[PDB]
Amino acid sequence: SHVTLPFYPKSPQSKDLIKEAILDNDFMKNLELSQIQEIVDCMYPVEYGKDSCIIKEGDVGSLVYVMEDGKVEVTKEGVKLCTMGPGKVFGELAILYNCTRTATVKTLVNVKLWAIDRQCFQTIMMR
Amino acid sequence: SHVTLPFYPKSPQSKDLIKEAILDNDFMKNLELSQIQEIVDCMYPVEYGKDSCIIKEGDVGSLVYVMEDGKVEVTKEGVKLCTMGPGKVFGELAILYNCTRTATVKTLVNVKLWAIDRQCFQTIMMRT
Ligand SMILES: Nc1ncnc2c1ncn2[C@@H]1O[C@@H]2COP(=O)(O)O[C@H]2[C@H]1O
Repeated sequence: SHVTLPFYPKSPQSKDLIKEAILDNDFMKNLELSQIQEIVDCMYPVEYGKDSCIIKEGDVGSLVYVMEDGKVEVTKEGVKLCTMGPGKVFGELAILYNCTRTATVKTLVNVKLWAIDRQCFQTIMMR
Repeated sequence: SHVTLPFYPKSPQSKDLIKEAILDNDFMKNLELSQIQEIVDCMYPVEYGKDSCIIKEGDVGSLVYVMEDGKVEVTKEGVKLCTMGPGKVFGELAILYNCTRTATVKTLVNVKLWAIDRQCFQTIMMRT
C-alpha cells in the first residue's frame, strides 16, 4: 500500500557524523529524532576526485549531501563564497524550497560524501 | 509552545516595496507567500549616513537588508562588484550558508533600510 524507503548499511561512526551534521545545519534543526534516523539510514555513499564539480549553480536539485571526508569550495557567479569541511550538509536549499541550485560546489581534494535523493527526503517530511 | 516573532508596523508603501525586493531576490522568489508576509512583518527600520560601511567582508553574518532609499556600492578584496539601489535585497548569502559576509557594502548617499535578523529569518523558512 505504502512506499518503502531504501536501506543502506553504515558504520556506526558514519551514522554519527551524518546525524550531527544535520543538527549542525541551520535549516534542519527542527527535525524530529525519528525523522533524522530515517534520513541517516537513507543516504548512500558517493566519491568524487579533486577538481570535480558536484553541484552547478542553476541546474535543478535532487540530492542532499553530507561530507565525510574532503573539502569543497563554493562559488556563485565566479565569486568564492566559502570552503566547506567534513561534517557539513550542503545542497539542501533546492530540496527544501524547491528552487534551482543557488551556487556551485567544486572539490579541492578527493572527497567521500553521503547523499539522499529527492523522493526519499520528501516522504520523511510527511511525519 | 513555539517562539513568537516580533511585529513591526509599516506603511503600505513599505510593506509593498519589501514584497518587491524579496520577489526580486534570485533565491527568495521561491518562497511561499505566507513566508514572504511573515518576513515583511519582521523587518525593522535602519538609517545610515553616506560614506558608511554596513557589511564588512569576512565578518560574521546576522542581518539581511532590504533597501528603501539611497545608493550603495558592493565590493571585495578592493574590487567593485556593482552599484545598488532601492528594491534590492542584500546580505542573504552569509545567512544562506552559515558562513561569513562575502562582500563589503558602503553607502554613497544617505540611505534608509529594512532589516530582518537571522533568527527570525530562519524560523520563517521552516514551513509549512
Ligand atoms: N557579485 C555580487 N553582485 C551583487 N551583489 C552581491 C555580490 N556579491 C555579494 N553581493 C551582496 O552583498 C552581500 C554581502 O554580504 P553577504 O555575503 O551576506 O550577501 C551579499 C549579497 O547580498
